[PDB]
Amino acid sequence: LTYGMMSSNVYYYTRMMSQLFLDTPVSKTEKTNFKTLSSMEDFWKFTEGSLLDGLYWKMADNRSFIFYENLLLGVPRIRQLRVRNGSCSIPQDLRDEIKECYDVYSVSSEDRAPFGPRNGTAWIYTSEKDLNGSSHWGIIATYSGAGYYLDLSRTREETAAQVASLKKNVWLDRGTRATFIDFSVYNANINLFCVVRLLVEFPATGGVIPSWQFQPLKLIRYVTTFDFFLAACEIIFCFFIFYYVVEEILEIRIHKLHYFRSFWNCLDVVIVVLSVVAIGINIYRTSNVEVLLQFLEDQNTFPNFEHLAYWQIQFNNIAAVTVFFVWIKLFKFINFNRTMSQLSTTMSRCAKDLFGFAIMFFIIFLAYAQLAYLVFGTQVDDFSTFQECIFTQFRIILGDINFAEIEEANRVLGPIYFTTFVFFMFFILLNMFLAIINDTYSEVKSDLAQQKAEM
Amino acid sequence: MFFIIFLAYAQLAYLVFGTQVDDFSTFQECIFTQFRIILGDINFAEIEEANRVLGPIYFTTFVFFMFFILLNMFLAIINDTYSEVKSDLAQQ
Amino acid sequence: MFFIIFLAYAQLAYLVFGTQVDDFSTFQECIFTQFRIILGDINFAEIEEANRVLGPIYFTTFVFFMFFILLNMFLAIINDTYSEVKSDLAQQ
Amino acid sequence: HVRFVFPEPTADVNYIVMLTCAVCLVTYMVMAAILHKLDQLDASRGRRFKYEILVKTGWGRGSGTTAHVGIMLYGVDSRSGHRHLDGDRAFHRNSLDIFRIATPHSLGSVWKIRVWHDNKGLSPAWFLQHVIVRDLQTARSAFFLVNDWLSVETEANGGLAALLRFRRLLVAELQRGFFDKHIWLSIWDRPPRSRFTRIQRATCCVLLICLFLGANAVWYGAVGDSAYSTGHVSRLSPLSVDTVAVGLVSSVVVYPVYLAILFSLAHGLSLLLVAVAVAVSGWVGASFPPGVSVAWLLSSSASFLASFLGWEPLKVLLFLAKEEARKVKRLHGMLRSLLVYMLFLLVTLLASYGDASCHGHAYRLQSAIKQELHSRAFLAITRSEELWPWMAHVLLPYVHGNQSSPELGPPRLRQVRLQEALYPDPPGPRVHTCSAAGGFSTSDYDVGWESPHNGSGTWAYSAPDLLGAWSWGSCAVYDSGGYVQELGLSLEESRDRLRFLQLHNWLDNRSRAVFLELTRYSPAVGLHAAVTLRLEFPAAGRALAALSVRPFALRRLSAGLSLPLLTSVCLLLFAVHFAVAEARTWHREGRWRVLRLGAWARWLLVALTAATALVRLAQLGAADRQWTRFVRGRPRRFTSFDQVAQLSSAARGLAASLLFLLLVKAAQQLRFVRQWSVFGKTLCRALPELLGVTLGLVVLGVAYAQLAILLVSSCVDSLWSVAQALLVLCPGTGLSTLCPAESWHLSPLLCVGLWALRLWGALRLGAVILRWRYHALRGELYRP
Ligand SMILES: CCCCCCCC/C=C/CCCCCCCC(=O)O[C@H](COC(=O)CCCCCCCCCCCCCCC)COP(=O)(O)OC[C@@H](O)CO
Ligand SMILES: *[C@@H]1O[C@H](CO)[C@@H](O)[C@H](O)[C@H]1NC(C)=O
Ligand SMILES: *[C@@H]1O[C@H](CO)[C@@H](O)[C@H](O)[C@H]1NC(C)=O
Repeated sequence: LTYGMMSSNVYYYTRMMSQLFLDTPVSKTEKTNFKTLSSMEDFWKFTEGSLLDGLYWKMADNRSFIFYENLLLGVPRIRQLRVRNGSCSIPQDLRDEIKECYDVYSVSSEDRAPFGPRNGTAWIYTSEKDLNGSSHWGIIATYSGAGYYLDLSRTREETAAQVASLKKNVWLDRGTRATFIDFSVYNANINLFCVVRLLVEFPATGGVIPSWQFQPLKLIRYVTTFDFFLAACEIIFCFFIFYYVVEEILEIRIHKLHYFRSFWNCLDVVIVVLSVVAIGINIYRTSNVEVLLQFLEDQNTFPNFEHLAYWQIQFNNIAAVTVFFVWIKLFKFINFNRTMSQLSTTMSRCAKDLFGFAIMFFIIFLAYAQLAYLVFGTQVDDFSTFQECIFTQFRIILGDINFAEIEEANRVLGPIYFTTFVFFMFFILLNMFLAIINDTYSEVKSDLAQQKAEM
Repeated sequence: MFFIIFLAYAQLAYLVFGTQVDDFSTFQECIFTQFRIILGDINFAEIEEANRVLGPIYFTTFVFFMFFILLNMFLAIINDTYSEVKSDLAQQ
Repeated sequence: MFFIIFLAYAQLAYLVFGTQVDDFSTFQECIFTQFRIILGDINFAEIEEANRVLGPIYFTTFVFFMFFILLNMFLAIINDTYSEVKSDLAQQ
Repeated sequence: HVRFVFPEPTADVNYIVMLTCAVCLVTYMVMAAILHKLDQLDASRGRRFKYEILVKTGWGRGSGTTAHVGIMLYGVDSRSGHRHLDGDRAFHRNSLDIFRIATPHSLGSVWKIRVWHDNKGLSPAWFLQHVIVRDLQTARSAFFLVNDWLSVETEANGGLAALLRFRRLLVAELQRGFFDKHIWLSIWDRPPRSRFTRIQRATCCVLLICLFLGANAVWYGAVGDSAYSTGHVSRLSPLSVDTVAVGLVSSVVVYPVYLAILFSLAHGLSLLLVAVAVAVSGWVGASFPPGVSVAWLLSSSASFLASFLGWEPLKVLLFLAKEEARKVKRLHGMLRSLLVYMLFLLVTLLASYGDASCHGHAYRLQSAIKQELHSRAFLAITRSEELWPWMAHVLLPYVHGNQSSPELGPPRLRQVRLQEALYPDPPGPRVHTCSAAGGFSTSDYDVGWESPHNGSGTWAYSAPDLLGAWSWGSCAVYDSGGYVQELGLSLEESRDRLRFLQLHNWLDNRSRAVFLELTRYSPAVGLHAAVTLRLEFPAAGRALAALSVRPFALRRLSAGLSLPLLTSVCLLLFAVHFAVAEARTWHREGRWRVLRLGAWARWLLVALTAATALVRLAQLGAADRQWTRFVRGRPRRFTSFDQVAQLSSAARGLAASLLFLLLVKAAQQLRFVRQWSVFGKTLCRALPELLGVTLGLVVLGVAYAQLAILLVSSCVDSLWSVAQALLVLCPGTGLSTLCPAESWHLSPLLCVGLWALRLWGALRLGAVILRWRYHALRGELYRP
């Protein structure tokens, strides 16, 4: 099943799409691309620019084949999320030289009023329910599914005219907070849709933060014989899961009411729970293909495929975790000679001590992480968030770090932090684990050999 | 056991990052990237931006269980065997 | 013993990658490149391109047998010598 | 017309309530373990005062029976209970048992005692003098027997038979149930042979604390449809009628549910109830402005104090023994130390992580300021004539180019002359940082240069300010003095002033420094940012650029009772307490004890706490002074803010260091588990060998660093063959830039030496020691 779902090289599909849209410079004279956007004028140059070049390919109003294989489904859609003027309080002694400040993005401080030349949907607020949208959880914050949206055209000239009209009557002012661009392609050669979403965040403090998402999906599954084979395998997997559930329930109900001091029964229930969640997600997702049917009967409208991509990502994560745990479960059966039994005995005997020391090790690790976050968290770009500090220290263990950046943030306490971290991490904490493991292995082997040879 | 765990991690990384990173685009590529991670010559920016959750988890868990639990077991086995051999030969 | 095994790998690398990679062009380049690999300075791009099979095999086997077995044998000797010296001093 | 209103907040989160609740739950987690240990100590077992005087009276005839006796006697922080003992005689008729047990009856020399036997049948006519005790270790009793006779099993009263009055019956209970029913101060005063389990009491106490917090949070976040419960009359400052009036009401209304569980299933019910209480408190905590969280904390503290002193005091109106006593005393000491440490940790966490929302915004603000000011372009200038074009093309459009985050104050340029015009080295090879430094000029100069006609020069010295200076340049330390140029207010006049300065040789002659720096405000996140741009000029044609953007939050001392003020005063009190304790110990328990570790860590902690509190207070005062100076008038006055940012950074660093020390000490105290005490022991048992190994490693690293820089200095373009491959450089700059020209600072040497020590496996030698030690300690706790 995992080989079937992880199909042949679809890496090149998303690679070509990304390199077409992300790595292309915004203009023949500029050197900036989407990945390195700097300001709002750069965004405007990209919109009427590399985006239009990569979207419409020339070959009554013929359709667009992006690589002469990828078919552009419907039209792309652009959307904007902005806050309102007056959602922001300033000190009364400063209300003489400054008049306008805009709060950070929040559902309570959103703007829901017409602005500019109020003619169409680009200057009128449309609710999330009316847009069939949902949250996104971007980088700065989690954005709603509503805003001011515009549906582009099928040809390049009309889309360029629409973008020029949007730019002339200023559409991205200081009140804007997020911008989304969405579209999809088919690529009929293989059977694999692709959904593209580009997001640009305008934080209150200033700047531009870009992000992208290219996701391949399969919604017409049953086409070839391998598809029927995969369906049969999925049904067999469902039968296996049902059998495991029945066995687990029967073998916990008849006796063994404790059932949890084994670690080979908790793993089974974890695997069962994850697999049942995956089955439920797949069942709920595969039946919601009504958007495809709605689009196929009218191919001049934006197709909504974001929910399917989100659920596909969730299903992929769940399946990966489930297969990892199923592979881990193999340790229960590798006991077939005196050599492999004593290693398992050593691991099981040293697990308690390893956990006991790992508690202290993680406490010290988090002390280092919090100190680094509080000291370097505003200047280094690698300690800006707590989890980023944890990952940075884990990379420091590997030696994948730049010492130049940490010392120039603080001449003192900079070298001290790195020096003490490396010393106390490689000279003390790394050796106690070895001491414990070696002592446990030595005692296990010694007692086993002495009781076996004196019997 | 070490290679069982290694292959489990490689399969997890192939399923998670198999379409975006290009260092996990193939199973053998996943194995080679995992061997290179020990050498500490990876990026971690592309793999963190490919999956904000379950991406860093994989990296941190792999590093912890690879430098703290697995190398020390090899060295403990070697130490114990060497000590036993030396004692046996000295007694001989 | 370690130098014997090191020379075996150096000769294998020279005979395999000695005409495309430019890091194994001469024998001393092979030796220095392997020493640099021990200190974590691998490239792995030219090695992969020059030989898709027997290229990754060399790298993986070298890393495994160098960072898990061979370099873990000096420490066993040092540990046993320390234990014997401490025991002798305590007894005397 | 009150009902209830749903807060319905944004996605923001308030960390004060969450931190307080987490602390209050983890402290109970530790309480449960400690109290369970003490209970199992006193579960089955344990169910000077005694001297060598005649404690038996065998002259009586038929004056005894098989029963038990007891003696109730209280005193100054001393009490007792009952007694039960027997031997072979089984309490025969008129048995004279001159013996005493190791009872906890450590009473004083007071004339208050009540001795009562057990009425084994009818009323006994026994006439025994007393259990006489005169002096054994401390002489806690008096050698006098009253031989008073009471009724059947009646408590015969005496000093060191029909008295039934409130002056004796109820006043006797003023010391009996005084501290047993006072549930707060009763976890270490539980009389034995009772069904309390010492875990129900702690569960009820945490129930009370959690419900106090929840009620106060609900009142401050939901019931606010009367006086906006914010700003109008409920000011953050203590009004004495809004902070305590809510705590007392919350305690009164929460007693009815607390009294419902008193003396099974109560444990789970209390667990789920405190879970829902903390959940609702966290949910309502989001709608909390920063000025009302301090009020909520004060209300909670006042409610706890009132419950501890207001209602519970009136609630009552409705061989092997020495080691056991030492162990229980140690447990009590550990318990009170745990409480004090938990309070200290909560105070430190509030001081450091009080404002965690601004920490994420400050980084983005400073990054945006750097990227919008063309930091790379400014940092790459080397000639003293491109500064004016850079200002013309970058800085001026940034100040008068109306956009987000207004400047809030005009910029300024400050120069030092040095009066010692330097002869520059010919261009080409670099010079070692800077050289040929003299003195700083102070005289005045008119338009152009030195030319006084009538009075003082047009370009006055503008003497340095008392507070706020010392930028700490690349190779010099400056102040806040120097000739200043206002740069103008409007864009048009700024151009004219810049041209006037360029044409009149304002900088070309000496050119020591420029000091371009104004300010910047961001009201969306409420953060200020001090921007400093400096051009340090070692010699003519040699330029060193420095850019520093420091974001901070302007918290003023005049704002009232801010959270930093409360944390600072609490830290000062804690530091005073610790200093007094350590000084008392150092003065009483001997002298000259500084020879060993343990008398240094406490002093370090005291110094760190005092430094944190004083730095925070100084930052508040400096911010208030600067704001008061700036507000009085802003036509063109500069009123820099660099000192406030530096003080804020120092305070944050000190708080982080204190929290680090507290977390390390918390990790240390994990040894109290039976099987987890070995680890730290080995770490403190292998210290000399580790110190010897690290001395050897220091010598080896110094040797390598000497070897590794005497041949990288030979950079040119080809170092060697062996030295190029078998060489280690610490992480960063994988392809070496070589040629350490005037950049072989101390830090890179330590970096490269320490990293080279690891790669070669020199640090793994530590295992060789540690393993052996771990093999010895673990064998000394199995057999013996
Ligand atoms: C010239 C006179 C004195 C010169 C002195 C200069 C020596 C320069 C520093 C040496 C280190 C100190 C002794 C360390 C040896 C004891 C400890 C030890 O060897 O560690 C093991 C092997 O490591 C290693 O690389 C081992 C590298 C070689 C070091 C072993 C000693 C070789 C000595 C052969 C002849 C000596 C007698 C003749 C001298 C007259 C495991 O490591 P680790 O898991 O952490 O892997 C991390 C991975 O990144 C590095 O491979
Ligand atoms: C923004 O709102 C303020 C009042 O808060 C008003 O003075 C200003 O004119 C508004 N800006 C506009 C109209 O763009
Ligand atoms: C949302 O979906 C409905 C179909 O259920 C469709 O009629 C409507 O046009 C969609 N919304 C937009 C903005 O197109």
